[PDB]
Amino acid sequence: AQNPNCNIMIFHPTKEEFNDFDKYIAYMESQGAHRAGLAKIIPPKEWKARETYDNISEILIATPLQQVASGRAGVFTQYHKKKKAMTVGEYRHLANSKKYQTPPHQNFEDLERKYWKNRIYNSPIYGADISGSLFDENTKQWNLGHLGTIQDLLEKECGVVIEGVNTPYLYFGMWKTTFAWHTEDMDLYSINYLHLGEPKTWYVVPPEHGQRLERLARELFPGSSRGCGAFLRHKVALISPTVLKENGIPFNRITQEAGEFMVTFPYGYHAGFNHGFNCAEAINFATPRWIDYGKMASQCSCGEARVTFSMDAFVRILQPERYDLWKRGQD
Ligand SMILES: O=C(O)CNC(=O)C(=O)O
Ligand SMILES: [Mg+2]
Ligand code: NI
Ligand SMILES: [Zn+2]
Repeated sequence: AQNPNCNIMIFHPTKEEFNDFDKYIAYMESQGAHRAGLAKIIPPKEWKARETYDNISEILIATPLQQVASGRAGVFTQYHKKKKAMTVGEYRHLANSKKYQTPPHQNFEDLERKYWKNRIYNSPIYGADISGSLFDENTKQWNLGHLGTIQDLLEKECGVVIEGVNTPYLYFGMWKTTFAWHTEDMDLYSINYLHLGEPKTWYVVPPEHGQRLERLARELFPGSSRGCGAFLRHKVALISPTVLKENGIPFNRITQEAGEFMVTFPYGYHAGFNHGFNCAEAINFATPRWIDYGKMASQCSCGEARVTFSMDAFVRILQPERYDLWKRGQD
């Protein structure tokens, strides 16, 4: 069995290997990459996402989100308070202000220490979940707006044609902006490209051990667990590496820098934080290997998780017994 310790693997495809996206994912899996839940892909030196970022300041962040924490430093939830619209140029100036900027630090490890010590005492503002793309239309390789759709994959594998669309999302971050512990909708893959700015640190639990994280989360957030049988779908809970180690939960960590891709694999729980002002693009995708994970994915029916239009058909075809209850949650 390849990669039996479930380590995060890093890949350096050549420009020739960068042509065929599906083939390269399958290659990484042949080497055991999926066992970690997360892989890094460094693009060939010849490749670029677009010519420059000199012209992005006029993108609008219609609903910036202030991420307010509750709990203790290593075990907390966050809620999102909506703020007034601002441009990316306005948000970048805010990120660089004395109130929000990255503190002085020695290296990524010192910064990670400071994040876990101090995160709860601040409320950073995240420009998350903005429909759109920064890839040039002429970029032919690993262009996240030109990928094969999940609807087309389901049709190819299973024969059934369904409604729905699959488009990318932009994320503008600042110091301490946080993504809570989660898997993707319907336990899909994700791919994330860091277009510019400061790094993003990731934590990940191997898919074979995801239920150990779920059992810990039920213990640590006991009210939330009584409220919903899949409350990590709410994407509000944080647990630090120190607390995971104290509880014996297998995990790994890695830092993504500008110009690098990360892929998350079906049922790979992940969480993390941004080091300073940055911009990332991400989208969900599927392969043949996903279908069995989609059939078994948990679902929130309490009403909190509220998701996209396109998830209806996935539930309806892959999970017909759950469909009725899940849709009551959505309405
Ligand atoms: O970058 C973020 O805030 C969160 N990203 C992801 O969870 C992802 O790409 O799957
Ligand atoms: Mg602009
Ligand atoms: Ni994710
Ligand atoms: Zn729920």
